Amino acid sequence: PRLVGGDIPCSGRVEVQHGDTWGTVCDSDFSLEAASVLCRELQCGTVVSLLGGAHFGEGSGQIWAEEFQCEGHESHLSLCPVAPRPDGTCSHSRDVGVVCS
Repeated sequence: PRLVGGDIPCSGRVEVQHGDTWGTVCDSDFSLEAASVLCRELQCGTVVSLLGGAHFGEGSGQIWAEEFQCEGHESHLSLCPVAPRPDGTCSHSRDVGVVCS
């Protein structure tokens, strides 16, 4: 994963790679536990905050169609169980962001 658009490396819009392309994550779909896994995986410590409403700017391109249903203690987002997001797609106006400690 990566965080993009922050003034420091450990804050920004969440983007996660699938194959050759990157996808953003809808703020209806991303829990504090998934954020905690992301912050750990990036060596940023722990989630302080989720930020909604394209706080760091909206992304472009794909938006993840599955939710990362993390328990919390996974070392990588890739080890979290996955599930479909609710009925429909989101706009990039809803891309989620994080501030890690």
